[PDB]
Amino acid sequence: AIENSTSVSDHKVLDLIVLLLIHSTNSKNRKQTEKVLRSKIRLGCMPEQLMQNAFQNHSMVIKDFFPSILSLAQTFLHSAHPAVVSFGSCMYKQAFAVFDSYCQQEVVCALVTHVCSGNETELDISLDVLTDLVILHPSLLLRYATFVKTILDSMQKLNPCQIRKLFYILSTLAFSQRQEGSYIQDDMHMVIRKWLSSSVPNHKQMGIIGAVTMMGSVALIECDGQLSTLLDLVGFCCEQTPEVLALYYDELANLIEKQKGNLDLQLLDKFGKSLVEDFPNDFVVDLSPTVDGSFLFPVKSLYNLDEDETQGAIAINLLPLVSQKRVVSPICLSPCFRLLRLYTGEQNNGSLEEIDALLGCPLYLTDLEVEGKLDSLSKQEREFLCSLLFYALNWFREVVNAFCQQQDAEMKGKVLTRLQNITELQNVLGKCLAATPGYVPPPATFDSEAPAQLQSYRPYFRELDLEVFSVLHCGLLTLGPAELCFLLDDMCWKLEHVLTFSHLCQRSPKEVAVCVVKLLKPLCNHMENMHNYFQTVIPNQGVVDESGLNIQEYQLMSSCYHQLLLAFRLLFAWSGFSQHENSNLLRSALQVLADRLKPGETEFLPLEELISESFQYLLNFQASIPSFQCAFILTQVLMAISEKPMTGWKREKMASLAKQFLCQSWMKPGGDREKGSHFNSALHTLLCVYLEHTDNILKAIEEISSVGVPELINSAKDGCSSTYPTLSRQTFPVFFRVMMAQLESSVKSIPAGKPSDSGEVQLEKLLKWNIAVRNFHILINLVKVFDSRPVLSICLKYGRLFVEAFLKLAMPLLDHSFKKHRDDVQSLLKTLQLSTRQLHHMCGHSKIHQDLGLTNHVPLLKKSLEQFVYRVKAML
Amino acid sequence: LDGLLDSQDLVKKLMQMLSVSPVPIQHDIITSLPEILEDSQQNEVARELSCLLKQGRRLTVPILDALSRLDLDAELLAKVRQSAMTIVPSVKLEDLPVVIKFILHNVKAADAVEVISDLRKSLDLSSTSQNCVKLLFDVIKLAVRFQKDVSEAWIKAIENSTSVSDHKVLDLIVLLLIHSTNSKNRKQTEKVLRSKIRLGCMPEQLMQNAFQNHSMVIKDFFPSILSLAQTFLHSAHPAVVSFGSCMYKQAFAVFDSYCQQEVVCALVTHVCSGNETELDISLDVLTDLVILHPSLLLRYATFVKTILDSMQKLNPCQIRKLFYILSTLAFSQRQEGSYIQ
Repeated sequence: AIENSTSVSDHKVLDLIVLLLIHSTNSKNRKQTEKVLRSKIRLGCMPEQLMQNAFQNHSMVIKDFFPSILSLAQTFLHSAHPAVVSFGSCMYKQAFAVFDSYCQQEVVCALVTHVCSGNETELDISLDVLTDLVILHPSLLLRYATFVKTILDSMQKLNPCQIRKLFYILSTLAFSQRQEGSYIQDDMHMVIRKWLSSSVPNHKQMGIIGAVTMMGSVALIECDGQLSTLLDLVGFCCEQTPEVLALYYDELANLIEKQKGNLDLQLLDKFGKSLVEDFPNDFVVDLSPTVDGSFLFPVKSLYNLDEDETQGAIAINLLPLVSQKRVVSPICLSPCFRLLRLYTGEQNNGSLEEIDALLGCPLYLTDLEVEGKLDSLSKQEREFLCSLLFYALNWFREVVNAFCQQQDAEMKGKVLTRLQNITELQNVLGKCLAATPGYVPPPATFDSEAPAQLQSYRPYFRELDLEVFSVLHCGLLTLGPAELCFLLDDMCWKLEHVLTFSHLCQRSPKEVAVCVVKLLKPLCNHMENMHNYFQTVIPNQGVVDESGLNIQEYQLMSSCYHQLLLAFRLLFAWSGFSQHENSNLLRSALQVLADRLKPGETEFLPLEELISESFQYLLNFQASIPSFQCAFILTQVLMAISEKPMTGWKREKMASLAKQFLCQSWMKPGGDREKGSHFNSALHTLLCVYLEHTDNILKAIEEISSVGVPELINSAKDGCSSTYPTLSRQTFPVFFRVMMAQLESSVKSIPAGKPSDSGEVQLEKLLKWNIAVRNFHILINLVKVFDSRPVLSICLKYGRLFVEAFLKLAMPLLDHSFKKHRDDVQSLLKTLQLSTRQLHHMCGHSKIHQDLGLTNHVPLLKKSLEQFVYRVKAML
Repeated sequence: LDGLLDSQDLVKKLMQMLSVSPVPIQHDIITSLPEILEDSQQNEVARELSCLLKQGRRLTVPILDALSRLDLDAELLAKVRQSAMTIVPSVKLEDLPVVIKFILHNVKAADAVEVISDLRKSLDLSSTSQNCVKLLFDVIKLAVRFQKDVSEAWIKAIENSTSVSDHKVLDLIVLLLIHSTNSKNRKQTEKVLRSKIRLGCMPEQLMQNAFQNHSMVIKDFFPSILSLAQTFLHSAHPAVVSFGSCMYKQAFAVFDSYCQQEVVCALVTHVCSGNETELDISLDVLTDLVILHPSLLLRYATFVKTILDSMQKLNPCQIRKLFYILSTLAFSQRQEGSYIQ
């Protein structure tokens, strides 16, 4: 009787207390207790604010509920369905807060054992101990002296990006305890000195991550002396040749990026001035860069000095270090440029004329020709010559694009010109990489991050996620189709991991949302309105019909709109905004309502901004002519904006979903564009059209069936979602057959006993469902004579489900046998009985290629239905 | 990365030369003194001290020294641990957890069912058990509970024991520890515990020692395993029911007031719903009233009074024991008791 409450569930803390009580005491009740509690967490009504009311108002009453229900539930509530995991995390985060010392030690050890074994949980754990370190800092180091230290002895288990959070933990405890803390972690990362030396193929990586992390905790003496000695080994591994110098560079860059307002100039200047100033004198001290010198393997001795020309000197200009090259780009290049651009932004502070301090790289960009980086014409392998030189080129230019993004209206254009030249360089580079047999994997898929290949050419893609780069370049035209393509692809491939890559995941997903959906809503909506204009023109449809002059511009202007709508989904379609802290949901929604639809509804109350913005979005949808690979997202976005289908306008949404399934951008102008993208797109849009269609799925599914009748004759009309000559592989069928078995299982309260004709109108509904089952099963054999590869295997599960639903509903055949009106109960129960039998005899001869064994195994299952029909015929 | 190549060898030679004055001073320094060469990191002192290890003071050195070890000196780490397994009866409670931690980290992720087996077999030389020894080995096994792979290893290697099981107080505690901590590893924990109760070798005298002389270590495992097993050990096979009765007939005796109130309520709910259990419960509260009489009426003022309101359920001969309970608490308290009943 705690489940059937919906008015007190948000105010009955005294329901949570009792639920923990019953779980703590009653042993056999506990598995049902967890179930009712979980199902009350989902479907709202049980927020983490109720749990704070329990912990922080009734602590002494709930203190008895602990290592039984409380810790065990909280561990057991880290499974899935992330409405409940922000509850399970609040249980650990408040049990540490209000309880006593044994309970604090036990929650700490619960988190630690939880991170020392676990696959998806370790994220929630590491963010949890992170919240514990940032929130209750002196109260955690007591419960840490061997407990949080432990997981370092299992860092090899899993920490791709969790290692930076883990050493954030250990460092924050080290710096918040002058009496004991700092020596502990300095000993940890010092034992990592032998690790830094050679203790594995790894453990030097982890060495410098830990070293810079403990080294930035000193940035906000005896600690200075302990620091410098364990820094000299970092310098030595840096002085050792490889990329382990570049990782030291990258780590110092990440430290400046993460803590910006703190970390005064003198401390970091003492840290790096010998690492910054190693760039503009790695090779560029010359005078006339038009000469080649040797520029070893000189393919670009004949064409040096690529196009920037916005400088007053040319010494080597990024060429000569790139000559011999074989660099991991700490050599006056990308990982070193990331520290140059950040020490230039912290030292010579203000960062405004400090971008103007480095008005080129070191006040130089490049010159006025095409090429200008030399690593071929002696490297006889066609791949490792330019496909490792142009990777460094693109990483260079997009470090320059991710670096200089301030409001310098002379540098803003050049940065847009830099993104443009990066697009053309990326095109030539991708052409060279494709023409390369294999690829230069090393500085594409192994360097530039560990120190569209997309994985390791990491800084070559607006850091592959850099949220401030899209702020400028997408807020710029608030200028280029293929530039909008690349910047939007970065936006989407970052919003995937972040909001549902070690420099985006250095911000919490709410902060990535606040900087993406909030502070970049209008810059994206304006380009979406411009694309809506270019679709009511012939820029998206001209190269199919009329404007056959830029064929390869329509594709890019389509992919831009597609990535824009996937951005519109992934910003809204995820938990990254739509949880109980929903003020940001309003700040994100009001900008969509007032985007072009009457900006006077700013202070409009909740559930009206959603209903307003949905009208403008659905008004846009009628021109979504991108060949509807994005219309499968133009429904997935709008469905994700509104809460559930309960809106009256959602009926027009579903009625427009049928218009889309009839259209798919008006019969999907490609003849092969339906193959593999649409093989999931149509199969998910059909689930929307059949999840709601004028509230009558039975008339709807029958309309699709009698539409599939026309799918045989001449193979295409009345719905292009399944109008391919091979029936679009009958994926509309596989969805329609999952729909009928759902409709039959749905009609269970329709047969309400056998009281009256109200209980007898359900017989007509089960009869119409059997009529639709017969119509589908009749075309099942007719289309199976065309083809039955997976269609047969789908029809087997369909027959197994529909007959099981008929057995579930046979209670209204035998109980409603006198309500079947025995003077007319022959044809009444005869319809379903003869239909199921004729279909089951039609259900045999396909799935039988098992050495003549399954020719009647389907009839062997059908004998159960025939026996039930015999019992019902004797019953009626 | 300075290669002081002969500055570990002459150092160790002169350190094994003079006397016992700077023994620990020259000893502890050799971790960062042999740290010059990456090849001499895990291989130079891999045998230069693996045989010189005769006392306890050299233990921290090889732990940090075997830095790479090619996953083979870790076998030699368990081997030098087997060498120190004899020093475990020779160190004499000086570096007990300081030694056992070296062995317990040595088999980290691989098969360790023989590692824990050799550990408990060496524990026959140290822990019936010594006075500090319970918390001593607990300061290693509790702190090794985290890895979640030597938990199940010690479970699957606690069954194959038949020589130490009667003196396995320090292997009684581990079953309660694994059950209280490891959630999915709890149903197998009850199974191995039950099957060790049956077939002898686990008497109520073991639980009595593990509750009386060694209690602050097990008092942490009360709110789960101990009460949640004793309620679940009242099912059948009455070799184990005289064990589950000792579990919460001794929990009332040594634990703190919350545990006493919770055992009394466990018995009271147990007799307020139960078919054959109610006999064991009623004799159990009977034992509590005859044994700890003034310590039960405090935990009784509404708790033992309750079952009068369900006497209609079942008490053919239990009603006489029930009113024996209530009458004994009545007559054992002149201040409040007699008025109550």
